[PDB]
Amino acid sequence: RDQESSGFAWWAGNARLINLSGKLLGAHVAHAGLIVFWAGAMTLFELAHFIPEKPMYEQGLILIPHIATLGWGVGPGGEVVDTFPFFVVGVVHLISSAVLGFGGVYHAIRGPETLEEYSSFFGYDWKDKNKMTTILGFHLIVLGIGALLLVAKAMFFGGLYDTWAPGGGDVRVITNPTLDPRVIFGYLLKSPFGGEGWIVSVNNLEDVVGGHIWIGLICIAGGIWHILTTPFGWARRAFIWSGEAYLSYSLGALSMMGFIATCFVWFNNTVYPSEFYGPTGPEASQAQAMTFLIRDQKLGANVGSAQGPTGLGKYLMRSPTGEIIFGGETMRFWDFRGPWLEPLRGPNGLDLNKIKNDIQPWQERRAAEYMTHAPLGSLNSVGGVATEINSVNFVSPRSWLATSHFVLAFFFLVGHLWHAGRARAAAAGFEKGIDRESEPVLSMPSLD
Amino acid sequence: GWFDILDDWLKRDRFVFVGWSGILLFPCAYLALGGWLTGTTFVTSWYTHGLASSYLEGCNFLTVAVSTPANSMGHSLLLLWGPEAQGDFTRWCQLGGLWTFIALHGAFGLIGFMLRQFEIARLVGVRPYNAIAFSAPIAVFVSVFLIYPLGQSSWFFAPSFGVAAIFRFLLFFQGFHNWTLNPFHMMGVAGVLGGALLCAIHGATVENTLFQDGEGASTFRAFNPTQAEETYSMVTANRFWSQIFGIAFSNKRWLHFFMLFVPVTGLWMSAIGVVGLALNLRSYDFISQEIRAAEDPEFETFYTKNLLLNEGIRAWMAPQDQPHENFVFPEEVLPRGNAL
Amino acid sequence: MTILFQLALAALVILSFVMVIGVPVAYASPQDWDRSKQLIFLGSGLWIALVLVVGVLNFFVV
Amino acid sequence: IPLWIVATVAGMGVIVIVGLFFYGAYAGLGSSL
Amino acid sequence: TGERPFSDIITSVRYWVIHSITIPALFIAGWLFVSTGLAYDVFGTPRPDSYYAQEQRSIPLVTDRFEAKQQVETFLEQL
Amino acid sequence: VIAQLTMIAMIGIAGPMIIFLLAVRRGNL
Amino acid sequence: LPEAYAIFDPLVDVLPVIPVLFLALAFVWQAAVGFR
Amino acid sequence: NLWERFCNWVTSTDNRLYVGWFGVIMIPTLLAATICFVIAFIAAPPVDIDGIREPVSGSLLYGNNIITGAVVPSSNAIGLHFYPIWEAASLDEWLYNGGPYQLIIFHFLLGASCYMGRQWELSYRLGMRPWICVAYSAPLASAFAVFLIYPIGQGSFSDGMPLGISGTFNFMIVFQAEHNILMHPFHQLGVAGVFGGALFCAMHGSLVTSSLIRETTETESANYGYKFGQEEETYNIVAAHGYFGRLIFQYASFNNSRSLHFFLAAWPVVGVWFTALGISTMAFNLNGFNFNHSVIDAKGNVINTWADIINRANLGMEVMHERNAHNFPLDLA
Amino acid sequence: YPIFTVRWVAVHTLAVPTIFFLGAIAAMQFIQR
Ligand code: CLA
Ligand code: CLA
Ligand code: CLA
Ligand code: CLA
Ligand code: CLA
Ligand SMILES: CCCCCCCCCCCCCCCC(=O)OC[C@H](COP(=O)(O)OC[C@@H](O)CO)OC(=O)CCCCCCCCCCCCCCC
Ligand SMILES: CC1=C(/C=C/C(C)=C/C=C/C(C)=C/C=C/C=C(C)/C=C/C=C(C)/C=C/C2=C(C)CCCC2(C)C)C(C)(C)CCC1
Ligand SMILES: CC1=C(/C=C/C(C)=C/C=C/C(C)=C/C=C/C=C(C)/C=C/C=C(C)/C=C/C2=C(C)CCCC2(C)C)C(C)(C)CCC1
Ligand SMILES: CC1=C(/C=C/C(C)=C/C=C/C(C)=C/C=C/C=C(C)/C=C/C=C(C)/C=C/C2=C(C)CCCC2(C)C)C(C)(C)CCC1
Ligand code: OEX
Ligand SMILES: [Cl-]
Ligand SMILES: [Cl-]
Ligand SMILES: [Fe+3]
Repeated sequence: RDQESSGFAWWAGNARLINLSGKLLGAHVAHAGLIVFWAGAMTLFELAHFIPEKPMYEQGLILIPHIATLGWGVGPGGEVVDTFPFFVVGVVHLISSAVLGFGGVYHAIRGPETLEEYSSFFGYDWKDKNKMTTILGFHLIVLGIGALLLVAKAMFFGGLYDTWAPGGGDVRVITNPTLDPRVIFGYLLKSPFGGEGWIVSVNNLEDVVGGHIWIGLICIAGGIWHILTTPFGWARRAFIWSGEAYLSYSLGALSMMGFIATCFVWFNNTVYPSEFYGPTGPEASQAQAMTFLIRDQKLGANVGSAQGPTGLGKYLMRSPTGEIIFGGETMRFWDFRGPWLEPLRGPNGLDLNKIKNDIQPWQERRAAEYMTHAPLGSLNSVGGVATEINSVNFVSPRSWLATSHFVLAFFFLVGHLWHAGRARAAAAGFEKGIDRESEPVLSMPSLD
Repeated sequence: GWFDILDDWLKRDRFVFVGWSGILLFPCAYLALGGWLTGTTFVTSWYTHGLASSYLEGCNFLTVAVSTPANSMGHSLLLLWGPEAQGDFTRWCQLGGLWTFIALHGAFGLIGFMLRQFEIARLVGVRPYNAIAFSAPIAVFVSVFLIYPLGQSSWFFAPSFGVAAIFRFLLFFQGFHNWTLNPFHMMGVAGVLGGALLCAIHGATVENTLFQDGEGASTFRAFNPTQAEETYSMVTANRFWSQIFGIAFSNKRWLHFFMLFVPVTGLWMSAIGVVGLALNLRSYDFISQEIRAAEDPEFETFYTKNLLLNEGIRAWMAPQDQPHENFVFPEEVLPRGNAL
Repeated sequence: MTILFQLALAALVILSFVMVIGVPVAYASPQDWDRSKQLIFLGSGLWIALVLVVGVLNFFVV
Repeated sequence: IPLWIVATVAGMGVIVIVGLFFYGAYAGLGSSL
Repeated sequence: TGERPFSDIITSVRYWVIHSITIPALFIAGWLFVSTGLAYDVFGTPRPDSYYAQEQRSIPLVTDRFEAKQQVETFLEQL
Repeated sequence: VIAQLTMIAMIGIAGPMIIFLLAVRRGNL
Repeated sequence: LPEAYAIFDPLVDVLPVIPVLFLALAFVWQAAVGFR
Repeated sequence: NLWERFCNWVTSTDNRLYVGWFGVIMIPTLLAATICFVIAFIAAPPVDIDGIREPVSGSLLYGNNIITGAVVPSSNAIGLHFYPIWEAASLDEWLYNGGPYQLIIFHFLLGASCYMGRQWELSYRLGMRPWICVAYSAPLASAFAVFLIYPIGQGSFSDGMPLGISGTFNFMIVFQAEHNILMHPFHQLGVAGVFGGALFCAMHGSLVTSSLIRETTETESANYGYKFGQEEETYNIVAAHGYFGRLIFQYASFNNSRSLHFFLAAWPVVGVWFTALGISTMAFNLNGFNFNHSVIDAKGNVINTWADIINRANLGMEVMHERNAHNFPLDLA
Repeated sequence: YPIFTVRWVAVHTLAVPTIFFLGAIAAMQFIQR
């Protein structure tokens, strides 16, 4: 537990737990406790500062909108009807953190230093390819079950919040989840660029629930697979099989997932309902063009023939493929889809006749609301652009969530690079420096 | 002799070396630093700039500043006993006397520090390159805080000692001088960024070419300050960059000299640029493009787009940035794009 | 009802503060502790009870 | 007196005086209110 | 070296016997320096009610060099 | 209102107190 | 929060900061053993 | 077989320039980007970057020099849409809508990403430690921020940094107006990174130069006092430590060379990391501090600070940038 | 061992005014306009 014996300094002291399964178990369980702790403590915090009639995205909340999306404590339009489910989630997560915190400490500073001669089932070796895939299998099944919990919630227990629900957003039970692999895996084969958007562009709960059904069965089957099998030859020669190497593989995964989450909460308004998280970037911008189209048309303006300074339509123009879109700088956001705008959308895009006659006041309210709540804010939470004066205390939750998980994702990519590079060097035997006396370069022919 | 007796005590081997330079350095440096801390905490800028600039007024670490004197003061030394303050400490702080107090004691302070580098180097027995390399920060301070306002109308348009005040100094040079377009600042940027590059690429190379002189994973314990052998492989480091980048250092002495040359030269080049700007002798325009643009209203480059930005900065910031000019711009004369 | 609810809830907080400090001290404790897995088992089983008690008495006060 | 106690106490004292300043940014002067 | 180690001093009782009074007193001294309003008058820093006159919109800007002290005093009398 | 400050007091000191107790007891630190 | 749990309102506003204290606690313990 | 012979040459440590499997991707993508960049910088017709039918000239043949020249970003009408050559009805259309820009930055970012991985590879082929690529991740992250991440958050590759000297400046000025990046701690950390980096560069350079052991004469360069591949150090680190240790104080100086050089690597990489994240987080409009009208007197009058002067400058940039692109009072995209 | 040195003066010249200023700035956080 010092540097002379372990070979690691205090700033790398957790690297001494590599070959100590017992204490390492206590470390992970204790860290897990910290996770469930925050998930509960913050929930109670958010609920304590929560104001029912005031919008969620105006109160700096990130956890309550997650619970609300699952259909708990909300009704039509995303209005809060009962704050009690928020309280239960916060309390249960919190109490559980004491349980994980109890065994986390026990397994760490008094549980067996190694599990290998307490138990052959719990005890492991990093280089035991069979043991690792087995543990991988177990946890794969656990993840598969968790995905089915979401399915069970959406199909059997109340359902989820459907922002695309007819008559307005409401909690809806998913009865027909999409099982079609042409749709589910169709998302996975979509382009990550504009107009497509990969898996981020999922716009209905049917594809979400049906999607988690697939990934549920896949992880379970995969779990059973890795439990019953052992790594093939081509896999044994490709990877590095060590504790640090496995960590780096997971660091790269979480880094990728971090970047994906960043794009989800910033672009997607289905699994991240605008009634809870606030309008997206593209959404708010389209709402401004919407807001002033309505205002000007009331004054007697013909928004279909209104030419702008550049020659392009002031309110309405065409996308590169010909779709009728909102004019101005928001031409870049013509791939935005929202339940408040789709009623005005025809086969060729925005229908001018629907615009002239069918626009409803609730659409006008929502447009002005989302325009004035665009995800633009300073670090000290001053709403609007940088040149705006102090008055509105607002930064959209989407901004907090997108920024935070990009910082984390990037650093975990660095983590991947750091821990994978060292895993290669360590397994090869030169992570502690070049042997002065077998310097590989000196045995190589000169470059010139 | 009293001189040799005093000399003995001045260069005594204590915790903080004093030296003959210390007689100049330590008081001047203390009054420079202490003056700034005193000003950003209590002293205002309401009579010179019409601004709040202290913690007492409600400013934070970023917005506090020891602001420059009023433009009416000219290039006055603004001494406490001078014809302006007339011995009144309170009026002295109100007239911006702290700025010339910090700039001047700070100037002689930098002199004293560089002299310290010369003095210690002689005593230790090493070469005075560290002193020579310090001539660039001096060239920067002198050209910007002294020469530049000396070229202009007063001390007013010099940098005010503050975080946000410095940011204001940056934006001013863009809108009025087009300081980015100046090839001397460009060379300065290449010196700073190039220095940071060298700093990072040398430290990472050394750490990743180290010899194994121990068995601990923490390789910091495997070095000794009195050893003779090299701690890292130059040969391996050379072959790496020769294959990766094409070229590579093969001489440790030229390498470290190059790490001196690059950032020192860069700051010296940017100092030359500011000296020009002192006389409003800027690299503001390209005549060949202005002639073209004026004749052809469909010709647009990023150069012309930036000028529109500068004109915007000037017309919108000047009435408050230069309150002594009493600028009054009606909304109708303000340069604005559509909608915004 | 409230008489028992808040008591069991205030004691749950107090007990926890003792457990938060007591448990890691008892573990890292060289001698002196046949003494203390009794009190570890004491507070633990008593902690679970209070959680259920407050959890049950919650529906009678709100 | 153990050094780790001195460093911790001083460390907590540093956090307090700083937390007061961030507190001060939302109240009184410099609060924009 | 020659001087006593910092780690020896700051971990000694004799040090904290002294600095349990000196450090808080100087902290109090600074506190009183502002709370008594002495800070304002020493450095001539405007109080929250000392920036503009009740119906004034103009900055009290120093327009002259050699009559600067008199100009500020004129501003101070008016305000 | 400063019940505020009382919570962070006991909670904040709860950590170091364990370290102090394990030190005077010369526990397995 | 429910009115029955309005007691622990000051306690709730403190709980989220507790995990950060664990990061700081690691340095205390390390300083206590002198960074072995 | 001739497959492993191919694998041997690819991973050969005896090539003048190491290829590697990362280099298999790096070489064609960098050559594609370079060739296209050089051609576009010289002869490419004006580009409607803001998608408002207002073409901007960037190439040399169309009235530019080295300073004003740029490869102009793709149209705003395109946005984040993937726009290759085969997605245009003609090359004439492709050039008009800022085609080249996308081809360059995409092949570049991929080539640059493989460049980083390539650095690990050769280090692994030479028995080196592999964290050189980590130091390169900092300027790489900066490249991804201004070419990819910021266009994603803003929703248009037209808002990506132009491939040009003046275009870069335009990117910087507009950025400050809409984000107040100067008042952002991550850019301030970045400035501290490059200022400190330059300082430590000049510092370490001057201290080693001063400690060079006399092996040469008055009439020859000191550099010849070091022969490539020698086993003993060329300078006196003890003498250097005793100089700098008296310049400030003893314990503010490094006696460990390995610990010294790590600091030389750590400081700028970390600093550049944050300013990279700064651009990346301000891509989602988490802007720098807004202290506008933060100081108020007893009556209610606004007492301006230097932040208010900065704000006045940002207003000038805001109302002038893209003077014909905005139709509505708020700048959201 | 010497109690009073040049190092001693060098410390208190920064130390003493620092705590004074820190007390002053702390008091500034309770200023109302
Ligand atoms: C997520 C954070 C985390 C976790 C879970 C761990 C966990 C662990 N570290 Mg690591 N460590 C961390 C962060 C963490 N560390 C950080 C940030 C640093 C940098 C300063 C270090 C530096 C470090 C070093 C240098 C070493 C470890 C070691 C260890 C292991 C033994 C610790 C020990 O014996 O302490 C003994 C300490 C005590 C007995 C004091 C009390 C500790 C307990 C846990 C306090 C619990 C408080 C909590 C409120 C209790 C609630 C109880 C109940 C109500 C639930 C352990 C598995 C050691 C190791 O690898 O040993 C083989 C080792 O040498 N760590
Ligand atoms: C990551 C989880 C994990 C793992 C792999 C282990 C593994 C081990 N623990 Mg540890 N332990 C854990 C968590 C874990 N523990 C936690 C969280 C606590 C706090 C309650 C404890 C408290 C604890 C004690 C007090 C002891 C051990 C001991 C042991 C050993 C024997 C376990 C045994 O016989 O279980 C047998 C268990 C079963 C046959 C069934 C268990 C069913 C569980 C409780 C629920 C299953 C449902 C589901 C998975 C719950 C998910 C909850 C949540 C994550 C969603 C072994 C080394 C013993 C030891 O090392 O003795 C020397 C010992 O005395 N553990
Ligand atoms: C947490 C998830 C997880 C993890 C860590 C592993 C880990 C492992 N699996 Mg298992 N597996 C999993 C889930 C997982 N599996 C599940 C759920 C299933 C059920 C479908 C399987 C089915 C499965 C099979 C059938 C096999 C493995 C095998 C392996 C081993 C080699 C993997 C490999 O070489 O990948 C790297 C993969 C490649 C180099 C192939 C090319 C991959 C391309 C380049 C991916 C491109 C992705 C693209 C960029 C982004 C995605 C979008 C779209 C294109 C899909 C390794 C022990 C192998 C083994 O040895 O088993 C004994 C094997 O044959 N797994
Ligand atoms: C050695 C340190 C040092 C130095 C170089 C300076 C330098 C300066 N100080 Mg600073 N100052 C210092 C220490 C120092 N100060 C200290 C320790 C304090 C705290 C008490 C102050 C307090 C202070 C204040 C309050 C002010 C300055 C100011 C100044 C500036 C104007 C000084 C001036 O005009 O002096 C003029 C006088 C001299 C230079 C002395 C010359 C004496 C000559 C050589 C005698 C010659 C005798 C002759 C040979 C006899 C012949 C006899 C016979 C044969 C006929 C200048 C930049 C002013 C300023 O910056 O205003 C904006 C200002 O107001 N200083
Ligand atoms: C990529 C971005 C970039 C980069 C790398 C640079 C780089 C540079 N710029 Mg440029 N600049 C940029 C963008 C950039 N600029 C842009 C976009 C603009 C807008 C037009 C400007 C506007 C601008 C201006 C207005 C100025 C520069 C200047 C500089 C130089 C500053 C050198 C320095 O460190 O001075 C730092 C100062 C010194 C080295 C002087 C000595 C400082 C002493 C040693 C400090 C002592 C501290 C003390 C001991 C302790 C204090 C403690 C206290 C703080 C608590 C350098 C060449 C300056 C220049 O050209 O100077 C000649 C200058 O005035 N730039
Ligand atoms: C670990 C904590 C977070 C670290 C972030 C990244 C820091 C290191 C990045 C180096 C990149 C440069 C290129 C490679 C440079 C390189 O190759 O370094 C080489 C150097 C040599 O260490 P060793 O190889 O001996 O150790 C590696 C392992 O075997 C552990 O011993 O590595 C380190 O010292 C890492 C130290 C990490 C632990 C201390 C980190 C301190 C971080 C300070 C954070 C400040 C936060 C506030 C900022 C405002
Ligand atoms: C290993 C280690 C570590 C770590 C540790 C940890 C991380 C631990 C954790 C722990 C934990 C994680 C714990 C937890 C706990 C929890 C708890 C204890 C909870 C409680 C709860 C409660 C008490 C509740 C209450 C209530 C109710 C019932 C209702 C509502 C309201 C109220 C709030 C009142 C460190 C680094 C330090 C160092 C050494 C090593
Ligand atoms: C002007 C003048 C003068 C001078 C005076 C002086 C010299 C003063 C000084 C004063 C001083 C000398 C002051 C000081 C102060 C200090 C301070 C005020 C500090 C602060 C600090 C802080 C605030 C910190 C922060 C931080 C950091 C940086 C790190 C960690 C983190 C934290 C955030 C904590 C005389 C009389 C000669 C003459 C007349 C004129
Ligand atoms: C849930 C809950 C609970 C629990 C809680 C807990 C679990 C807590 C924890 C707490 C903790 C766990 C705390 C800790 C703390 C710690 C600290 C506060 C630390 C600090 C540190 C420092 C300040 C440091 C400093 C230093 C040193 C010494 C070394 C390095 C340098 C420096 C100077 C930085 C109770 C029972 C109340 C009941 C209610 C509910
Ligand atoms: O495009 Mn390029 O710069 Ca981004 O903010 Mn909106 O959009 Mn346009 O204006 Mn400002
Ligand atoms: Cl522009
Ligand atoms: Cl617009
Ligand atoms: Fe070196």
